[PDB]
Amino acid sequence: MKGDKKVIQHLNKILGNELIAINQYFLHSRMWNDWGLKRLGAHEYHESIDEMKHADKLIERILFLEGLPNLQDLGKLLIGENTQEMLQCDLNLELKATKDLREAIVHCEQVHDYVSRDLLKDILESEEEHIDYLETQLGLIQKVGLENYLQSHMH
Amino acid sequence: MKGDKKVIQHLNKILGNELIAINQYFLHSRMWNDWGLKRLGAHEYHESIDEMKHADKLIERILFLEGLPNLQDLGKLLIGENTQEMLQCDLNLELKATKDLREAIVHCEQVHDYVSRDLLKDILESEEEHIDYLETQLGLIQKVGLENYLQSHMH
Amino acid sequence: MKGDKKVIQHLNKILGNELIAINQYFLHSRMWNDWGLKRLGAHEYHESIDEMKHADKLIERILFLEGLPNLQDLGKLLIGENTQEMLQCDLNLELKATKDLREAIVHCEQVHDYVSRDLLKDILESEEEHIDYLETQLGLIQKVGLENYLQSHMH
Amino acid sequence: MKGDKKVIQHLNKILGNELIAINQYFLHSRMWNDWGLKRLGAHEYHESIDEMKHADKLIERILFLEGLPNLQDLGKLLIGENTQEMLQCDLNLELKATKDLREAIVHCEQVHDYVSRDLLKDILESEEEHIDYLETQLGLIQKVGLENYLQSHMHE
Amino acid sequence: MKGDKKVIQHLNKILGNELIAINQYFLHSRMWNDWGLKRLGAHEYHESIDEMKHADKLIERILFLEGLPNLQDLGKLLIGENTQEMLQCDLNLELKATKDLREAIVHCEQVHDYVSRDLLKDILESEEEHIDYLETQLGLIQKVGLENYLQSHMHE
Amino acid sequence: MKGDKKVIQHLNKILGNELIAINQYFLHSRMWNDWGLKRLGAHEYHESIDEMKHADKLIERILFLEGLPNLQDLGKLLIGENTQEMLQCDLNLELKATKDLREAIVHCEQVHDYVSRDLLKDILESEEEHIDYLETQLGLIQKVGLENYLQSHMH
Amino acid sequence: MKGDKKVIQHLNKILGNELIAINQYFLHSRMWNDWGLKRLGAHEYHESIDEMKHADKLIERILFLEGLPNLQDLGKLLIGENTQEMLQCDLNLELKATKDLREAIVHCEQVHDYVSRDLLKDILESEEEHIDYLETQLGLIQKVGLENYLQSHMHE
Ligand SMILES: O=C1NC(=O)c2c(NCc3cccc(O)c3)cccc21
Ligand SMILES: [K+]
Ligand SMILES: [K+]
Repeated sequence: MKGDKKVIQHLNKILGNELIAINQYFLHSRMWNDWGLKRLGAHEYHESIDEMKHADKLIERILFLEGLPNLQDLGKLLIGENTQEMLQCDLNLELKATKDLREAIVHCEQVHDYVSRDLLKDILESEEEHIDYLETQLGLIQKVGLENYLQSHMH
Repeated sequence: MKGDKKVIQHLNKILGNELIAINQYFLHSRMWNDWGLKRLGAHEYHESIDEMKHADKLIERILFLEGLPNLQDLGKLLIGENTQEMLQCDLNLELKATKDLREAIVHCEQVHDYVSRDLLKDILESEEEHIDYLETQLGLIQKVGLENYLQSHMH
Repeated sequence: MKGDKKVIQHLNKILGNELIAINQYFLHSRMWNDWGLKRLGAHEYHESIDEMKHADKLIERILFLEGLPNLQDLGKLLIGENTQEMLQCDLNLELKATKDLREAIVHCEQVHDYVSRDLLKDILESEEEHIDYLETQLGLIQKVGLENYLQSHMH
Repeated sequence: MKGDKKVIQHLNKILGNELIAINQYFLHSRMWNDWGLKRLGAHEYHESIDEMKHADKLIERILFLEGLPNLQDLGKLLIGENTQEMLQCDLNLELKATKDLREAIVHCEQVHDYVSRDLLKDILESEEEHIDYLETQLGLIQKVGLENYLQSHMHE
Repeated sequence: MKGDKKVIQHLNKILGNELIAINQYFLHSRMWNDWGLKRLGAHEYHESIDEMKHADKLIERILFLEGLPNLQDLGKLLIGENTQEMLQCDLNLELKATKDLREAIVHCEQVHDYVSRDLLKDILESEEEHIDYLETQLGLIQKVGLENYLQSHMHE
Repeated sequence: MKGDKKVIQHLNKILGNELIAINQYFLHSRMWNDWGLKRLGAHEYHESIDEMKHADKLIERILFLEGLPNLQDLGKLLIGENTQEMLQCDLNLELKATKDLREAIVHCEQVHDYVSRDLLKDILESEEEHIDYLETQLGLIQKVGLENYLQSHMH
Repeated sequence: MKGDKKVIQHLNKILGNELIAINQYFLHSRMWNDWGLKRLGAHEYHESIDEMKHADKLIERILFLEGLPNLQDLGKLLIGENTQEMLQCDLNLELKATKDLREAIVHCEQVHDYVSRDLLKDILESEEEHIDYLETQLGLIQKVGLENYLQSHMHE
């Protein structure tokens, strides 16, 4: 079904953000596992898988709309060197992702692509839940101390 | 069955205290959840539900006694800004609640409303168990230290 | 995540409406139970619980957006003195609630808070279902007569 | 297998009646549900589904006989505005439906289309059962009073 | 709860489209079954049932909004006479249906009927999924050839 | 119970038709199996068994009516030499069979043998279902092509 | 445990090949699904997941050896426009992948990193199974014809 060209551009931009996040979260996950922080590693793995699910839906929507999904261009991964930096890198990425999602929703609404808007709203809800998680973890580090925070994520 | 007017007044006073506690505990619960202190959030949620159960029994008793349950007047919520303060606000509210319960029981006994006395005694038992819990949490903050106390209430 | 100040104001207004409804429906429920109209009492209890669930989600959203949920200011309960009046009082409350929900949604859309919009839309769907129920009951009182209507809600 | 042209016309006429009944009963059902008369709404929903089943068999038969099932021409829905009227509208429709079924059976017998006759007889049995239900409901309104009758149909 | 008059008109227009689709898909289904293409017949039957579900929700919404659901006016059925034509007729109908859904959503948003908007959005998602299916089937006829495509739809 | 002589003659004629069909379908079934077209062989076997069931009921009815069932006179089998011819031969046989069934029913109705009429009507319904199947298969040969049609009946 | 720097370079090169394959196979899967060729889509999805598992093991090994896994540099995806081209693009990628795996194993053996060699051997066994599958599919297109090949991959 022939889609709006600018909608497809917006969907590919969001897909590009999700592809960064997949790799960034997967690497952070395996770094935490290598350090013995297996609870952080598992949670970050599941964040990576969630982003994959969003990417899948975007790819499927772009193909339905007769566009070409762009899996070739990969933007800059924000990789931290320690736990606090890795969480902050994830948060910085998510805040850019939600800005782009809002701009895409505006355009979908203007051209009456209400199904694409709904898909993007569902993705936005997931990303705001991730922001909540990340803000909460950074706050916990300040409240319980870094050593305790890391201890709680060993097992 | 026509109840004693001053009994009904006392029952409405206790109901008023329970309505404050329902809202105070519910908000404290959701603050703790928002901060990632989910064990505190869950326990405080169940404290809110317990107060709802007491309020239900008071409302039923007042209606049986042909009085009007007052759910309109909401007194001052004591909301803390950190875990230590939230627990102490709950304790301050519970100590006022038990004072009012004792005065209500005195009057029930004087006018031979032994069933209302028994209901208030059961509520007083629950409130003293809550005081025990709160005093114990504040003691644990001292004995294990704040960072450990908060850490223990993350999961 | 810092929310829009007016969005948070609107969410607190909707929360205030839900807090009125919780208490109004809970009292109406216990009045109906006291009168032996147990089917009305049970259904109205479940309406109270449904409003509690909405209030919970609003409180959680407000806190995530770094606002202060207002559980202190309780507006006017609309309490009836007989079944038709109680049903009409619930309906009057719901009609005010849905007007406020629509105004809140308009503002969320304007400032691109699409997740808050979605939460409010879900609440609005529940409130219109409650309006449907209430209008239906008032219609049934006319169709089957008040005595039969009450009879059908004894058990 | 090429059927008799007039048999196919009769089958399409009965199909036409069933298509009216499907919509009329479905709308009546949802009206009753909207008023809180859920027992009437559920029963009328099942009457709509039963008509759908008859329509299905007529469509299948017409196609087997190499005719064209007519789902385009929808006749007049008899929509009532209160319970007694809605039941009476259903009854009025069914009485027309059974007259048409009888005339179609006559013609099937004359041209020896005994399988089409048997299908129409089965549908006629269902429609007479519906007439029994409807006459009974109208009678009950008279016997128990309208308010009680509606009361008894609030809950499933 | 009295709805906006133009919202109710839009809802009745979408209902009208769904009523066409119910009959068109049901007839196509039984045509395919009669030809021995039972997999197409079953899938098209389920498309007819899906449209019935949407019609039901629109009828319920219109009644809640104190309007009159229009089940009397049935527009033009697009009946094909071979598999490719039947799929194309379904697609042509769906494309008209989604245009009307979009215009109705616009108006619901303007008058703040956000619940009606959400219902129409859900229906639009289902109809775009149907367009996906239909475009895919037409594409497969081109890729695998018509004879193979039909062969693959003989058996369930 | 003494039956009408012409009714019994008609029932024996229909029985004769069924006996032809039993053998014709059984042979066609085993030809298709020998050629590796097992789905056609199985379906045609079940057509043979269905005709056996009809023959059984006719024999039982004839005997009840105190006639002599004729299993001796076997009419001409219509055996094809390839799949399309075999299907067409079955259809030609079925078209003769249904003509004879209609004539038999006319006579049963005239002499008020309504039970024999009902048995013949049931047999006629089965035979028209078989006609539907056969016409459909011949149509499928045209729609999917002979090679594909045969391929679909291998397994 | 400090690994050999050239081993880590080789592991990152193989990881880079796996990252290309994950995306190429995922896109090819979703293209085949969009075309209704669901059996090809499903199989290609599972090929993508298999490459993800290999990438995970490589990342884990690189981190254990105190290297930095490179998930940033993504080489050229080879995307086909039709089924035959997509299969050949996958095959071309796999042949490059196995050449790089063999060179990595040579170097692991030279510096006595026998555990890294064993990991790469396991990945190579999987990649040669993928090559077997791809060569077989291309051969089946020649043996049964493209239309039949595609037909056989419509349904899972
Ligand atoms: O909080 C409240 N508890 C009540 O009972 C109440 C009200 N009662 C109205 C009423 C009066 C007399 C008999 C009745 O059956 C009901 C009105 C506003 C607020 C409240
Ligand atoms: K009664
Ligand atoms: K083939």
